[PDB]
Amino acid sequence: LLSAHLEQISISCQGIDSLPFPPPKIFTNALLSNPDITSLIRDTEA
Amino acid sequence: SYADCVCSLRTSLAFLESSVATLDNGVQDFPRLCHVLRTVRHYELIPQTT
Repeated sequence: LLSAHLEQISISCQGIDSLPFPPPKIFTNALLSNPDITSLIRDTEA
Repeated sequence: SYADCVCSLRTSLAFLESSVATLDNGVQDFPRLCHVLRTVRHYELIPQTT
């Protein structure tokens, strides 16, 4: 009841924040935002 | 014999004339594009990244 509600909300919170949302594992953006010298792909992973 | 020959040969040449005439009306624009693309043909490719 009480703990059931708390646990339910915590479960949804964990399942939602833990969603591996698409991060910047992208070529496109830098590919056509950083016009630099040609190479394969250089994700600015600094 | 000769009558069939002249009539048939005349029809042959007439249809040949039709062929070339319509081809003139439908292909005469190619040389322009040919000259264009001949000027564009300068191609050389070396993939620097490869």
